Amino acid sequence: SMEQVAMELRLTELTRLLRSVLDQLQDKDPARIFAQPVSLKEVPDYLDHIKHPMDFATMRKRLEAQGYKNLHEFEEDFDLIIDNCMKYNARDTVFYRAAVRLRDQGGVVLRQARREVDSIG
Repeated sequence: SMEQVAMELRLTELTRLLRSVLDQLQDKDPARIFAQPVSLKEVPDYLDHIKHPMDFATMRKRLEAQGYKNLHEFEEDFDLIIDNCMKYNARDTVFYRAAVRLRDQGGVVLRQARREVDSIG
C-alpha cells in the first residue's frame, strides 16, 4: 500500500533524527566508557548484577535495523546505559562519574529531540 510506504518514510526519517541524536550523545563520552558492551570475558559475573546490559554499539545496531519505534524506546536504552553503570560501579569511580556527566550533558540533547519529534510529527 501507499500508506505503509508513507509510514516507512517517517520511520526512516525518525531513524535519521535518532542517528543524529545518538551521535550527539556519544560525543558526550569522549573516553568511550559506554561505546561497547561490558566484556563478559573480563567481568564474568556482570549478568548476576545487571539484567539488561546496554551500550552505544548495541543501540546503533538496533537503530540501523529501524528497531526504534519512537523516541521513548530510544531514551529507555540510553537510560539503561547510565543506570546500569551507576549501580555496578561505586560513587567514587571514573565509571560512575562518567555516567553522571553523560546523563547531565545528554539532557539538553534529549530535551530538544523531544520538541523536534513532536514538531515534525
